[PDB]
Amino acid sequence: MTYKLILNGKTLKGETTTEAVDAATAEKVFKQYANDNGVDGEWTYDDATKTFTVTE
Repeated sequence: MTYKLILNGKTLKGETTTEAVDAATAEKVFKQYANDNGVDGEWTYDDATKTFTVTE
């Protein structure tokens, strides 16, 4: 499945997507993505749209 990540950080804002077997795996990939880009916020995941959002 293809997942999307909406990043609302203080410095970085945008949208990307990832391909993953399930949401638990996309969540790991995205968190690492966020982490590597200096983002540290609150997360939500909406299965109805397959979207993750991180917000600082």
